[PDB]
Amino acid sequence: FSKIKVKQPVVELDGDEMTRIIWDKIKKKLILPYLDVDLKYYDLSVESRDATSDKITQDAAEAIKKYGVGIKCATITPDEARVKEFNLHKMWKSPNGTIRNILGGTVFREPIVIPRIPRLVPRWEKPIIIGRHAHGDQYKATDTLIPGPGSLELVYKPSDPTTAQPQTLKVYDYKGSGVAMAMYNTDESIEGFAHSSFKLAIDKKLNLFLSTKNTILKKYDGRFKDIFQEVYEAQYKSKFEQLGIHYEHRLIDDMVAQMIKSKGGFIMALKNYDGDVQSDIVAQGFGSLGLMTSILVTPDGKTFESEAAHGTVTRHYRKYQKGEETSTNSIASIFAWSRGLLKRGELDNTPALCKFANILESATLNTVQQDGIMTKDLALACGNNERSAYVTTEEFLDAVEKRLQKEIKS
Amino acid sequence: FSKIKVKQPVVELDGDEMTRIIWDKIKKKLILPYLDVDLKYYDLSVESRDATSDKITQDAAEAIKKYGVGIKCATITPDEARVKEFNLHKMWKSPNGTIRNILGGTVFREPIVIPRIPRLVPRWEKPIIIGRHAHGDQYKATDTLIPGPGSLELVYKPSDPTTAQPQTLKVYDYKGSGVAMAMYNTDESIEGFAHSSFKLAIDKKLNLFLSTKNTILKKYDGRFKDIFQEVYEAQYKSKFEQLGIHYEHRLIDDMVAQMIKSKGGFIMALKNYDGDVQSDIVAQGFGSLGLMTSILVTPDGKTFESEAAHGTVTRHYRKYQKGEETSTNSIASIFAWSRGLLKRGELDNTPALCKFANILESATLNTVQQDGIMTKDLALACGNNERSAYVTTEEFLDAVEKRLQKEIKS
Ligand SMILES: NC(=O)C1=CN([C@@H]2O[C@H](COP(=O)(O)OP(=O)(O)OC[C@H]3O[C@@H](n4cnc5c(N)ncnc54)[C@H](OP(=O)(O)O)[C@@H]3O)[C@@H](O)[C@H]2O)C=CC1
Ligand SMILES: NC(=O)C1=CN([C@@H]2O[C@H](COP(=O)(O)OP(=O)(O)OC[C@H]3O[C@@H](n4cnc5c(N)ncnc54)[C@H](OP(=O)(O)O)[C@@H]3O)[C@@H](O)[C@H]2O)C=CC1
Ligand SMILES: O=C(O)CCC(=O)C(=O)O
Ligand SMILES: O=C(O)CCC(=O)C(=O)O
Ligand SMILES: [Ca+2]
Ligand SMILES: [Ca+2]
Repeated sequence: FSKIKVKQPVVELDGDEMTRIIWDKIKKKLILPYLDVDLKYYDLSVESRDATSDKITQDAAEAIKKYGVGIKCATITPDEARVKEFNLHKMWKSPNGTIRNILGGTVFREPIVIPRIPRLVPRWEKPIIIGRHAHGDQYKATDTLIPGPGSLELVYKPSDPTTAQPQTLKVYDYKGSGVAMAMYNTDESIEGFAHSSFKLAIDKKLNLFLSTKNTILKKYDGRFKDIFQEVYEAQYKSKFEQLGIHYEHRLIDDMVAQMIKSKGGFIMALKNYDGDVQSDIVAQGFGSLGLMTSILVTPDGKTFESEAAHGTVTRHYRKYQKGEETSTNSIASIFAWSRGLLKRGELDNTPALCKFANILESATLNTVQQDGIMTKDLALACGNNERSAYVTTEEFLDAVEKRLQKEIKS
Repeated sequence: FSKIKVKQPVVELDGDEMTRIIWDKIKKKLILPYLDVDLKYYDLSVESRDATSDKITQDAAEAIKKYGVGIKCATITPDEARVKEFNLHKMWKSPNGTIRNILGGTVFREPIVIPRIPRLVPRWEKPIIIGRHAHGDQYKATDTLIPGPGSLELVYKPSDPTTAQPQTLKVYDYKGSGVAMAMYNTDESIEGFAHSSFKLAIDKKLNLFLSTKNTILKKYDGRFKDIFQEVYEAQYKSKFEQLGIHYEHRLIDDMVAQMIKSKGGFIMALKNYDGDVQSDIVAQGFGSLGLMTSILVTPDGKTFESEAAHGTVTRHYRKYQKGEETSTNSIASIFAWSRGLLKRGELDNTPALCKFANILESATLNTVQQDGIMTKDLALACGNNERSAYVTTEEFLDAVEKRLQKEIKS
């Protein structure tokens, strides 16, 4: 009978397939009925991006930068096949790469633990956080094929040939056809990455591990290991020793293994690509991709981009296309909204907003924890192949709706 | 009371730290006593590589190329810390990066399965086989630091400006200091990697998944996806449909997640860097890094390099250095030997050797399976912290020696 007035505007980026269905239903029954928010809509569906020539993604990202908070829905990243499917103009770049490259920062990811649910990696009991660097490397590289024999070279030409000097490093000499590419990153980005990773370790009282491959990419990865170590000793080694938490660099090999056999409970900082890949493993490993939150934070600490860790769940969308029933977990999507709404509230000092968010969350999880109403993904975790063990994609969302309404009378 | 003559010679590459110590005992107590082998030795310790200016590495690589079979102990790949520890000249490149780059091929790694021993990803019940592309990408890249503002271009100059034309892509425009890198790979190499993969899928009658990140590196990762598919239909899809196995390319993100929640029982052809990182996850997932074999197979199928998949085990070596007890798993190391002897045998039609290999493996595994003698990692796998559950590095090794004697009388 009353609505919470949200101060500043929230930027919303709509997506594709299964996740677009879930999204809408979420803001219809779970968000709009309770909030007086000014949503600045941006449709990032393939058809929208195509028609707009990906320009909209530029606009969306710059909207987020402006207003501070963004809630993004899963989106189809066009690969040859996709182009055929939607008869696209170009084979557009992942909008996630464009946004992330525009905003910068780290993408913090961690599973949503529902006690009632088992775990694929049983020994894991305490949440594992992934601090994926969002800025460069291969999500902003320059790949290209190489026709026939010739020389490959990476060339650098300074602006002021007085403080530095040119470089022409011979990369290879093809004797046949193949591929090549080059990527990059900056000291500025890595430093923010480090600052954001040390802060979260301190804020959550968890040990921090930076994983790299510095024994191979001696200079490249070495810059990561070194800046981290520099910043640490510079202004965290104090609060860390005082908190009982340690920072340590390890080789990615050792770390992913150390993790697979641990009880979870620590922060893993990784380069973009590793943050990307491993986050999925952690996700799937704690239960299902349906139970992992994701949020990009800028070094500022005043800009956010909330999203689910998974994709558009195409495989499930395909079933939905042919009148077949679906059991897609919407929990990450709900949290994508709640966590977005949370940062919105802290930024504007609107505790009414933050409270609602925790209620949204508390009700979403309890519908599983308490009432035992879960989708197929979580059902297979408990060990029940039986169809009568789970509910549909819409049935679940309705149960969350119902329990939310109850938990709002208190 | 008799020795097995080994027709052709075996190239042996000694290495560092705890693995060097294990290595020695293996050959003194398990290989030399039963074989008449012309072992073409090559000490690849850090010191032996430093004084030799890493040339020995080159020599060893080329020796394996010549005599067909090489067996390697784990080596230290120097980084800044190492240069200061052993007071080295240069920060030498990984001798594994150097060997693989010279032999080419695919590195097939899978877990060594010990029934009594549990698994960290219980749902896994059938061996997962990694097919790591051994040739290029970041394991033969070129990186450097960017001092200050300037351009960064990927310059390509073909030899015959008729069949192909130069390229000069603009990678980035630094507005500050950062890092830059560039890597490559050849279509020829990829064809080999693809062929090898498939053949293995058939021989072992298992599904073949190729993972990639083409949505991001459309040209680079795309090539892998394409050449793979081209080869499939070009000469395998026949035998596949016939056997009931299905090849298939998926996004890395997906494959790692599928894998984690699967029951296992498939082959994951991965790109070099991925093959590296995933194989550790997989090995640790099945029990411990110590229970996993790794062997390089050149495109020919007539050149091999057996090795353990793990490193030199510094943390343990450190304990040893100060007169403390050790519990390092030697199974990987021993199989590096056996798998190499076996490979030598299938090439010199020496069924006598192939018999020793299998009995060696047999006894190595039954020491754990039957007699219940194992190292601390396998004890904890079983869930027993109690000191009395495992035995020292040397202790375990002696047990394999003793049981080896027995099982040989038959
Ligand atoms: N950040 C973003 O916007 C991203 C977008 N994408 C895009 O999404 C599309 C599909 O990508 P894909 O490789 O399938 O990755 P997905 O995240 O869509 O993975 C789907 C697979 O994992 C399972 N899964 C994933 N999410 C859920 C969920 N919420 N509930 C239940 N199960 C789930 C599905 O279940 P099951 O095993 O039963 O089939 C299926 O196997 C592509 O266009 C891709 O580019 C991909 C990644 C990130
Ligand atoms: N192919 C090669 O020659 C390789 C060489 N290296 C080199 O090895 C050195 C050490 O690298 P590092 O990061 O420690 O990687 P390691 O392979 O040495 O990993 C050691 C870690 O994993 C565990 N572990 C690994 N192997 C075993 C084993 N056989 N038995 C029991 N436990 C094991 C150890 O257990 P615990 O948790 O108790 O410490 C330790 O945590 C470095 O110089 C690295 O460059 C690295 C990779 C490959
Ligand atoms: O941009 C994309 O295609 C999705 C990348 C991805 O897997 C993720 O952000 O989780
Ligand atoms: O070369 C190195 O440092 C080790 C690389 C590695 O992890 C492997 O060969 O499995
Ligand atoms: Ca991902
Ligand atoms: Ca490895």
